[PDB]
Amino acid sequence: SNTQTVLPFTGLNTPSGVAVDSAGTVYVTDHGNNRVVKLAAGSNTQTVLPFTGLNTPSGVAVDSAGTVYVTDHGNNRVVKLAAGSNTQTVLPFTGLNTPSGVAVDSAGTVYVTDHGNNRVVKLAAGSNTQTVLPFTGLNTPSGVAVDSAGTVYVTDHGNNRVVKLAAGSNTQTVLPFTGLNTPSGVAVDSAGTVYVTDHGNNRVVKLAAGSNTQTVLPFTGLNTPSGVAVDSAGTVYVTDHGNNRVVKLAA
Repeated sequence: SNTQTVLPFTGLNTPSGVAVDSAGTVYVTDHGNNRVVKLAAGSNTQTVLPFTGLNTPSGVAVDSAGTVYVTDHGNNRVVKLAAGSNTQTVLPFTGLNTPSGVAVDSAGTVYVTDHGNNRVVKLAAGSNTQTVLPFTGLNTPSGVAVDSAGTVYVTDHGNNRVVKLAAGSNTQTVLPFTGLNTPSGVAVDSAGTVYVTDHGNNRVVKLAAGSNTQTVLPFTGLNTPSGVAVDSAGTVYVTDHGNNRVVKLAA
């Protein structure tokens, strides 16, 4: 598609992260209003999730069980919300500073970009052990994503590059993007195609796996886009930070 649609969220203020579950429900961190809102496919009414005490929240992720994870960036913590019970719990990360992106893999392992510490950290389900991923040379990293093979992708926001670590691998590889300006969010679809919000260039770019040539998606009138997500149909969702809106573009 060459024609985006604006999702019927209301009253957003500088939205940051976006995620989408297997049912097409879209979750957005309403960063300027300290809340997380969700929108079911086809609905006009947004639902504010019962998160509590959020402070400039950044990233959001949703796993298979419907658990929602949010980086509480202003409180240097990551919180999650189990469906049904609606009890919020703080994940046992430690030593985070202005964390930004968050992602969850099929194993329930949670990855967070510890933006203030120039590192990426992961926490397995049920554990009190956090692992520092062996990325090197990170400068204010922003977004994080993980594909079905466990490969981790990070937007190295301060170095205008996107980096990835295969599962069990020790050395990162830099993706062949070009002309990136303060990249923000990253997403990866089921075929390994990587989508990056080129935040400083008001555009979203994508890169097929094993391709050396990027493509600019035909979004319209973005201003400093931040978060990006992709669903199983290839629909791309983008938080338009500067315009207080969320837009989507069918494949």
